[PDB]
Amino acid sequence: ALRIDSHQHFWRYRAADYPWIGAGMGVLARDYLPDALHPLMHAQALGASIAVQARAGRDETAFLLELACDEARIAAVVGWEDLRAPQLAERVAEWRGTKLRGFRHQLQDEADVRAFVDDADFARGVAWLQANDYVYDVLVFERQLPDVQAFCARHDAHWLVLDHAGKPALAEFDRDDTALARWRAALRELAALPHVVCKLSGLVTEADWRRGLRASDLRHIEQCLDAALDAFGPQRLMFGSDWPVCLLAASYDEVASLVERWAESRLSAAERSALWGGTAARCYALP
Ligand SMILES: [Zn+2]
Ligand SMILES: [Zn+2]
Ligand SMILES: [Zn+2]
Ligand SMILES: [Zn+2]
Ligand SMILES: [Zn+2]
Ligand SMILES: [Zn+2]
Ligand SMILES: [Zn+2]
Repeated sequence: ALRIDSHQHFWRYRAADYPWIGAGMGVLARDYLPDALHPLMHAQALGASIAVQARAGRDETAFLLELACDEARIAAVVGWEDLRAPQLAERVAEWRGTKLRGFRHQLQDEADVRAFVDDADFARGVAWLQANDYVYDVLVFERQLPDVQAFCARHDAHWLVLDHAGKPALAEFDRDDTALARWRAALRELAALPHVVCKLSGLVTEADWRRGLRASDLRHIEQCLDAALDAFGPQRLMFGSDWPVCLLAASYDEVASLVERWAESRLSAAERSALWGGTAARCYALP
């Protein structure tokens, strides 16, 4: 019954080091450390979380590992390294045995994602990660999903986790169903690969949070949850809060509640257990 928040961040805030924290995101412009996450998780009966890199650099990985060293309720860390470096194996050696369970690059920020993932040096590193049972978290915008389809097919030796369900363009759902249909087609192409699993996190901030979440936004999010459910199946879905980023749109309790309401209506008891931590535990190999 292990319950896990599979996607959250920590930071000591410095503006220049967090360029993605921009205008209208003032709520994020402060420190978010384990002490602040504690009571949020207790309130939702989540026993542990997985801390994920919030900026590029070895020092982010070192930072998260130090936090994880001292807090039992951080079960794992998804870090950052230069996966193209031939010295990757030797740079990672000091982390073997620790809570480090995977890596993520911010692929969404690359100008040509297809070219990036096909780089020989990059492919070598990802190959090395998989041979050593490291997970890789895939982070892209929905339109970039075709750009990584073949990358995912090739690297089928260990688990790949799709962050935020592929970031459906929820702010565009209002016009018509084109955005849902486009994203859903690409999602299904990735979901057909059995080594790919899906994080149900980060949806409230893909909606137009600036104007404030609306009833329609909740309905649209439910369309995406259903779609992810249909494509991946209940055993490849994991809850994640995306705290503190989620706070742009909703409180930690509202994020959890939204998922729990959907889950209780769609899923069996056993399937809920997988969503709420069983899937995270097995993909990230959590004790
Ligand atoms: Zn506590
Ligand atoms: Zn293996
Ligand atoms: Zn193969
Ligand atoms: Zn609508
Ligand atoms: Zn196909
Ligand atoms: Zn529905
Ligand atoms: Zn995030």
